Amino acid sequence: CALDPLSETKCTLKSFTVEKGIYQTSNFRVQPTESIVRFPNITNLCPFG
Amino acid sequence: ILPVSMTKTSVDCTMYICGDSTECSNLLLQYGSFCTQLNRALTGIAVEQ
Amino acid sequence: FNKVTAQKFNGLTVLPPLLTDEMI
Amino acid sequence: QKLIANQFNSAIGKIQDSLSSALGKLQDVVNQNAQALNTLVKQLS
Amino acid sequence: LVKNKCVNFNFNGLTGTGVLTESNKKFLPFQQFGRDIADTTDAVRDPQTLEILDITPCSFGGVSVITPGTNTSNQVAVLYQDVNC
Ligand SMILES: *[C@@H]1O[C@H](CO)[C@@H](O)[C@H](O)[C@H]1NC(C)=O
Ligand SMILES: *[C@@H]1O[C@H](CO)[C@@H](O)[C@H](O)[C@H]1NC(C)=O
Ligand SMILES: *[C@@H]1O[C@H](CO)[C@@H](O)[C@H](O)[C@H]1NC(C)=O
Repeated sequence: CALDPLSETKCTLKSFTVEKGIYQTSNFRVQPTESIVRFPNITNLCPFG
Repeated sequence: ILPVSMTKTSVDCTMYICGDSTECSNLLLQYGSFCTQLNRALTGIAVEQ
Repeated sequence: FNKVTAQKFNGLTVLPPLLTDEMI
Repeated sequence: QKLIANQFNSAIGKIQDSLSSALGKLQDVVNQNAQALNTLVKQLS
Repeated sequence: LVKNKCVNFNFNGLTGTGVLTESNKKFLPFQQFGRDIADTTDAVRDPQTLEILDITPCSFGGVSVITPGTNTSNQVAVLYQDVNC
C-alpha cells in the first residue's frame, strides 16, 4: 500500500483487479517545516547586568 | 426554472474533525468505518450530480 | 448568469464539475 | 405568418424584459448549501 | 520572518500553519487580529513592523489515481485535486 499508486489503488478497494475510471486513494497534505515566533522587541533586557 | 445540479463538496474527517494532532487520528481508528461510509456517500453524490 | 449569485479553509474542498459552462 | 412572427418576437422581448426585472428555484439550491456549509464551519467553534 | 512558505507560527493567540502573503488592506491601529465570515483565522498583524499578512492553508484536496484498467496497461497517472503545482 506504500510502494506504487497502482498498488495503492489495488489495496484501497480490497480487489486484485482494476477497471476504467478514477479512484480516491488517499489525501495530500503539506507538512510544516519551520516554526517561528514573533513578539514585541521593545522588551529590552533589564539592567541587572 | 428547473435546477438539475448544485455544488459538489467533499469532506474528510482527517481535515475536519482532526487538525494537526496525532491523538485524534489514533482515536478516529474506532470510527474509521463511519468516515469511510461518509466519504463514499459524498463521492457517490458527486458522481450522481 | 448575472441574475443568480473561507469555506475551503478547513478541508471542505469543492470539486469542479466535469462539464464547464462553455460546454453547457 | 407575419402576425404570429411579430407575436413571438414580442413575447421573447417581454420575457427578456421580465427576466431583467429574481430567480427562486436556482437561488435556493445554492442558499441551502451555503447555510449547511456555514453551519458546518460554525459547529467547529 | 519567512513569507510565501508553509510555516508554523504562534502569534500570541493561535497556532496556525500556513503562508503569509503580502496584503493590500490596512488595519485600524487597535486591531491585532483578523476575521472573515466563517470562524477561521484569515488575517493577522505582525507586531514587528506593523505589517498585515494573509493566512492561507497549504493542504488542499487529495490524491486521485487514473488507471487504464486490467489487461490493458500498467502505468497510472497521479492527479492532485485543488492545489497549485
Ligand atoms: C479605506 O482603506 C483604503 C485602503 O485599505 C484607503 O485607501 C482609504 O483611504 C480608506 N478609507 C477611509 C475613509 O479611510
Ligand atoms: C524593533 O527594533 C527596531 C530597531 O531598534 C525599531 O526600529 C522598531 O521600531 C522596533 N519595533 C517595534 C518597536 O515594534
Ligand atoms: C502557482 O505558483 C506559481 C509560483 O510558485 C505562480 O507563478 C502561479 O501563478 C501559481 N498558480 C496559481 C493558480 O495560483
